[PDB]
Amino acid sequence: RFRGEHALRRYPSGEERCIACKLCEAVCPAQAITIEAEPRADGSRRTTRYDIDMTKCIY
Amino acid sequence: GAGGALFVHRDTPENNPDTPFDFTPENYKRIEAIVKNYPEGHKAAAVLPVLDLAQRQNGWLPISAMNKVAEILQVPPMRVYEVATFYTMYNRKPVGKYHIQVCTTTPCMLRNSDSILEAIQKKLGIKVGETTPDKLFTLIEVECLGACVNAPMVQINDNYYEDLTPKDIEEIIDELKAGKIPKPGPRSGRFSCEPAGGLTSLTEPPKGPGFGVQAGL
Amino acid sequence: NLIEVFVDGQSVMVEPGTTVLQACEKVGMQIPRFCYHERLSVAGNCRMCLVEIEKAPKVVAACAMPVMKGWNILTNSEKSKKAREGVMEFLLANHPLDCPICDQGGECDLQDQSMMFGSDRSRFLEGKRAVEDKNIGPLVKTIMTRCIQCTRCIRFASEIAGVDDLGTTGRGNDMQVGTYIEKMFMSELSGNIIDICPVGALTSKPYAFTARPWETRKTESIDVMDAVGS
Amino acid sequence: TSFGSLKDEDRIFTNLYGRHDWRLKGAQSRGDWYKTKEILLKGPDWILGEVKTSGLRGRGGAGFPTGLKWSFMNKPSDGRPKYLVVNADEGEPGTCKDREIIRHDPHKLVEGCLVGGRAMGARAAYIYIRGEFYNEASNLQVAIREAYEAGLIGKNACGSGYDFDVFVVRGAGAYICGEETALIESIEGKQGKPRLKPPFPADVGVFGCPTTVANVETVAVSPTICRRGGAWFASFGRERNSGTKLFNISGHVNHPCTVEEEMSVPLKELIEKHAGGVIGGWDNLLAVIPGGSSTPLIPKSVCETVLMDFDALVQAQTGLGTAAVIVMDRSTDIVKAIARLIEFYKHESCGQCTPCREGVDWMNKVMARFVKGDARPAEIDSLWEISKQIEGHTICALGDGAAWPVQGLIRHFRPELEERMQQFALQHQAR
Amino acid sequence: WSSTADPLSNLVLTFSTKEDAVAFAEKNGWSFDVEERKVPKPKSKSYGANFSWNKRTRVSTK
Amino acid sequence: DNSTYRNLQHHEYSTYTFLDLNVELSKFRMPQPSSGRQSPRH
Ligand SMILES: Cc1cc2nc3c(=O)[nH]c(=O)nc-3n(C[C@H](O)[C@H](O)[C@H](O)COP(=O)(O)O)c2cc1C
Ligand code: SF4
Ligand code: SF4
Ligand code: SF4
Ligand code: SF4
Ligand code: FES
Ligand code: FES
Ligand SMILES: [Mg+2]
Repeated sequence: RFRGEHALRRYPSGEERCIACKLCEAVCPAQAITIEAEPRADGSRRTTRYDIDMTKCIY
Repeated sequence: GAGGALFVHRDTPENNPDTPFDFTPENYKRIEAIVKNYPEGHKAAAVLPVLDLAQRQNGWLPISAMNKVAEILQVPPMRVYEVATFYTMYNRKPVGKYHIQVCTTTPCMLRNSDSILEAIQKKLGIKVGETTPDKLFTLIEVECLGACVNAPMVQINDNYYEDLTPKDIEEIIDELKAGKIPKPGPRSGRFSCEPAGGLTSLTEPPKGPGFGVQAGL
Repeated sequence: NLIEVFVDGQSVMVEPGTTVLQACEKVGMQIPRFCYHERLSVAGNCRMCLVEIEKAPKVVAACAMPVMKGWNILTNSEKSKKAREGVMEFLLANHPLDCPICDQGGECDLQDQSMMFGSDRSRFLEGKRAVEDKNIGPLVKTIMTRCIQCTRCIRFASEIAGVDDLGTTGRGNDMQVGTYIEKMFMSELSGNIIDICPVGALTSKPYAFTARPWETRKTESIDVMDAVGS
Repeated sequence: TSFGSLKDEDRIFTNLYGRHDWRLKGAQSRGDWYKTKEILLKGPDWILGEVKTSGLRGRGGAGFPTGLKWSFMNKPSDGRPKYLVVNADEGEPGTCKDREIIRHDPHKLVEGCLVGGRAMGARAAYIYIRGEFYNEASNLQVAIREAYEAGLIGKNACGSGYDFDVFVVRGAGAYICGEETALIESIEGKQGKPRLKPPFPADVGVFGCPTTVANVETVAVSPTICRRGGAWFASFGRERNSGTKLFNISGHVNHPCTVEEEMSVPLKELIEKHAGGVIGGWDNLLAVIPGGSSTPLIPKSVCETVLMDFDALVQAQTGLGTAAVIVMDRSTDIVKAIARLIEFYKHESCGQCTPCREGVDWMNKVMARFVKGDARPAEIDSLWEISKQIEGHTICALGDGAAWPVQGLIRHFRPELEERMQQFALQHQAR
Repeated sequence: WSSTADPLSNLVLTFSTKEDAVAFAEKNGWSFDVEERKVPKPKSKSYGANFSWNKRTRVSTK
Repeated sequence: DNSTYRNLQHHEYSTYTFLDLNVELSKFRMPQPSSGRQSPRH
């Protein structure tokens, strides 16, 4: 259960798991996450900017 | 159980707005007789009769036929599409020459309607939603057709064949494919919904006019 | 002349022909709804607005039932709450699990009314219905698996925009909303179906995936593209 | 007092079974079209009072006072046309009486249309006949042509100075369009989805005009009541359940048939007499559905002493409905039969409103799992709850009628459901 | 990221009354622009109008 | 005689029997009421 450095995961096929839903950004207490998204070339709902300020995050 | 028939239209060479359809002059006379059964300003009330007449003329309902009905009745083509897709007696796909519709609801299911369906399937060598390779027979399941006391029964082009057995339905299919038209009605020797053992009612001649008439009336 | 009706026992004078929903609105109670729009005609099909009259054994559709003299409307009664829970249960039983990938997101009437009037658990142990998506132009994106068949877009299209190319094809649980043909719903008033759709079935295509409702700041200004001054 | 053993001199629907001529000559050989002009001259109030005294109730499902309904439509004109809509969309599974009346007594139907239209002050009567009954509709049109040629209907009908038209409208296949407001919507060239009340059809009906929707059997028995008394009709039956009735006995019975009897004949006597009893005898009986698919079922215990009557079947947690008596013997899959009924309701659902649409699909799936035991006993009460959530929360009564068979099955054969689930669990756990 | 130099960018205050808000603005010395509350006008609804005999309110679909 | 089925006239009907009967009935009809407009869209 240890909470250390952050990571963005992928599906076993190589596709990114994140769907730009901004639930983490909404729930972040310290507002450490900045998210910007748009439809991809193939129409996927994927992020273009996913920033985490690790000096603002409270882990 | 999914019906297996979609409710969206994709243009095909055999079904597109450029498909040739138009009513015959006789059918135009029939349409003009139909339309004036409804009050002026309510010509949209004739959508079902006119669409049924178009299907009777053409054998089925293409998108061109739907558009023609809409144009004739000055009603939106989307409303015509709504009616056509809602009502199950409208064939939006080509069907066989004889459209066997086996009623499979519980009153017909209690008697061996599954036997009738299996006999039809073996006789024609088709499934319960397919059409014979010679475009002669189409087989479908339907709900109650109003002849429950005469179960099991089928409907083949607005003709009821009732009190059926596998041999009876096989004979009916043989007669249809030969060319002859079988006589609709019960196949068990009954004429109508009367009990098979004998008449338990209406055994005496009917009483004539003015039998139990009120004093003043 | 005005007739006296009661909402939760509170008297209110309403004009004849006023509905239960409008009486509750007068006393300040907003009855839940999915198909009712005050700018459109009354449909009464989503059945979400069912309320209890004090002596009536049967619930009434508040959006379509005119009030009678001396009617007591029990908006927060057990029967009304159970009716709302059942209707929401059916809606979410056939609804898809698309909330994170859905642009309606945090401004969805299905989510909010489920959190306020529905249950917190599901009893649906079967499979869900998936519906093919239509294409009605480059402005409105259609994901019709999320449609709740409320016929807001159809009524708006016809009555307001004078365009009669929207409707329901088929019947039963397989009833679908669309054109039945590859036709683009092109009109000068096409985005209002995006606005009035309570679910993410109709969403803005240029705005797709870009933002979420809680992030946005609202600036109340006027329109300059024409001389109406919207 | 006992009821039954109706006499042929008192049976209203002669020419049933089609053993006599159904034409105008054959109908006039019987009592049809006799002093109809005198009845019309007596006028609306006399006809309405005669119907009210006869105490006739709706013969196409929910039994309401037809006198009260026609009095509802007896309001003064307000500059709009007036219509009687005759329901002949016999979509209820188990029912053939309307088919028999149309095919064998079309002149009785037409005379009843004329009498009811005069009572309601109606200019026209639209007989909405289901599209499967093509031959019945053609016979009806032939009889209507005969009536028009003889001058019995049309302008100066029966030489009485009353103008009345009789049109026949053939629908397509929609058991929901069988419903009265859906019938009205289908006449107007629409999908056929039931309306919300108010407005009631007696105030805003087809084309927006005042219309009264009445069953074929009701309108057909109207002129016989008019020519006869209505003290007589009230004499036949119980106090608040008067007259004769057409019963369609079908299913696991020796002689499936349609017969006419009194309105309070016991079910056991009716089955044993007019239908030859159950196939394996009365001891082989398992369940009976007395009013078509909408009404719940009753076990042999209830069927042992029950009266084929509105109130009598209401006291038995059931309903009379269309008096379609479906018989199921001990050697039947009752769960499969009820599941097939629910599948019928799923297919014959207009899909307008959420409770019936989604919940009926859900109940169809749950019953389909039930018939094979692929479920748990905790889902029986959940199914009951969802059926109760469908009932009473729908626009029309199809949602209510889709829950009553489920409720009856759960109420009377819960042990069978639990035993089948246990058997399935044993079968799958052995793997 | 999006930068700012305005302290009062995120400051929104809630008041129960236009008079209360105006009083607060006046005592705090900021300029203020007041917008009158817009409430929807009452509308007459009828389900029976969807099936009018002679009026255009009759609907072509349900 | 009550032993013969007299409803045998319906083993002759064709596709347009109902509509031809409707056409024949046209002459016997009476003028239809008018809503005052050609269509609800007018
Ligand atoms: C042939 C027929 C079919 C009917 N089907 C339905 C139906 O599917 N659903 C429903 O709620 N009512 C149904 N009804 C009942 C009607 O809504 C309505 O109560 C009836 O037609 C009125 O006739 P009555 O006054 O003679 O009873 C049906 C009635 C008839 C006669
Ligand atoms: S936006 Fe955040 S919560 Fe949503 S999918 Fe991406 S990482 Fe997960
Ligand atoms: S429409 Fe609403 S409930 Fe449905 S997926 Fe989108 S946010 Fe969720
Ligand atoms: S697409 Fe939206 S507005 Fe249209 S019927 Fe469906 S839920 Fe309602
Ligand atoms: S209960 Fe079912 S059949 Fe009746 S209006 Fe609702 S969706 Fe249609
Ligand atoms: S159940 Fe088959 S005809 Fe009615
Ligand atoms: S808001 Fe009333 S039923 Fe939809
Ligand atoms: Mg939307």
